[PDB]
Amino acid sequence: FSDFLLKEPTEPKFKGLRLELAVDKMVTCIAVGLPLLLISLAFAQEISIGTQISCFSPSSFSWRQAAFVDSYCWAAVQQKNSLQSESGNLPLWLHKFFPYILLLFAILLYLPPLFWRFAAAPHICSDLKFIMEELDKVYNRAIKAAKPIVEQYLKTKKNSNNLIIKYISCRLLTLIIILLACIYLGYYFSLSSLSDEFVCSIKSGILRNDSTVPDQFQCKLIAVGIFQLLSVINLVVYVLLAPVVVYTLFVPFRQKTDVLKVYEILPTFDVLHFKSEGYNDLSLYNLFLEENISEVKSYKCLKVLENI
Amino acid sequence: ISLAFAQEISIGTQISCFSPSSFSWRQAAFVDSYCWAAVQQKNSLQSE
Amino acid sequence: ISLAFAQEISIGTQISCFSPSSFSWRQAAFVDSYCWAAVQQKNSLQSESGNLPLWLHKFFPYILLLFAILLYLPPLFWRFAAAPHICSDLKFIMEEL
Amino acid sequence: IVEQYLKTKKNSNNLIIKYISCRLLTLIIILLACIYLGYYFSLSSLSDEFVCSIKSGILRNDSTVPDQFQCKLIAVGIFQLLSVINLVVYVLLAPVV
Repeated sequence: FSDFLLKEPTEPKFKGLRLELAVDKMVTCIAVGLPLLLISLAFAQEISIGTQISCFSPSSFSWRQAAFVDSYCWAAVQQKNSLQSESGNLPLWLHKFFPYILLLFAILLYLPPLFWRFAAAPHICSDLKFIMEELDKVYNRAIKAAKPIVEQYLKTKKNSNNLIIKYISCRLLTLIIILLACIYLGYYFSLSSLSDEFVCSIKSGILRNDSTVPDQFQCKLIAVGIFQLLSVINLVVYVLLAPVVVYTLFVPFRQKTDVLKVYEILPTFDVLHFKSEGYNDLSLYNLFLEENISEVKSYKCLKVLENI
Repeated sequence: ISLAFAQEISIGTQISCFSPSSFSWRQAAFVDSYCWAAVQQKNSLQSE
Repeated sequence: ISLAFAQEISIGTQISCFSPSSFSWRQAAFVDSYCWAAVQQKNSLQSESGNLPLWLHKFFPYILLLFAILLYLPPLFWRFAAAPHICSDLKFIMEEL
Repeated sequence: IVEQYLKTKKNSNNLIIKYISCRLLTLIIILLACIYLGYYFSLSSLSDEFVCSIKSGILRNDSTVPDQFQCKLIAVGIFQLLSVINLVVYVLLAPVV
């Protein structure tokens, strides 16, 4: 009990706070930023050196007939009419549309943070600002006496489940999308065959019953050997990222019930009630506050007291 | 639309016709341009 | 990497093979594309003692960019994990002095 | 009050281990990049030339394709120079770390 500095009231408070946790923004950062990076690198090298397909046409063909054979056999991996590799026809379908599927997973790994921004941002923002102003004002009356409203609010949030289920649902959606991307990339690398080569035929329309076109063409898909490398490194990153996402589901486990242990030195609080050990909104606030304690200077001023 | 335009301007044209080998390059380009511009009018397309 | 990509897209391709004179233009382009795409699989390359150098020569800029990315994550972790604590403690000790 | 705060920080280890772990991660990534670039320059052979073959699918049992092709990788001689200067810079940077 001595003299300590009082806190002036200021209106521009906290310069905007952390509406997301630390490791969750990092996880969505890496999990959306990796496949877009791989897609951009693949498109740069593909538009630099090479086409997507190349077929071996006879020497008596002109240039435009060889270009027709390339365009026809590129456009005819969809329909299963005559490709002579129907056991691996679905790999031939996947080899054309791999970057579209990778970009689709990159888009679907972005919607749960957008829903968290449009649905859970201003409620947690206003509640954090209110509890911070309440702590800042309840510290100022402590030194004037030396010259419980939060204890009921933390009971109010004890019996409510309206934000923790939203947080858990967003994390579970992110986890199952991660697992589906993992099994898809594992399958696409696990084909791994000589499935880039196939046999195409152009005798379909009035070119049937001809004697100039040679009835068989050997075609090869060029960009498969880069796609398999991209799938390997993306699979390795997502497998190393999955234990973090299963670790951030145990909300009452990775919390410490001493974020307001320092405030019982002030004789008015007697704040000891944090025996939650459960899945209430109090256990979510107990972790959303512990990262955000760097904007109450009363906490820093009280940190010097109990250790001497 | 942006993804389709990127892949279309990357790899491929819109149409390709199979002209005989005795044609030159510009005659094959004429056949491509003509049969691309003639899907509007229904004169002789055999798939009416 | 940027200088190498500028000079590579300026003057040259990545591979060039010597096809016979009776081939047309598109058959020579097929031979180039095929032998560029077939340095991965070890079927018939006749230099299997140095096959891993042939694999590395294609993917050198990817590996160099991967090391450039992995040399960036520890400052990002220091920014997301050790910045505001040291910031507030420095401001407090400065105001105290 | 500062004479007790500097005793408070005297018995805590929560930021120095984070700083040391970030520097050690940076050092081992630097050393792995150094040994990789050293190996890639140390191959240095005539490994840019190789012999390719296209007789794989229905082109097997043919009489027009000439069964052997001499191919050469073009951009190797620039990559070796880039690896040399990157290795020299990282070796001079390791004593600072």
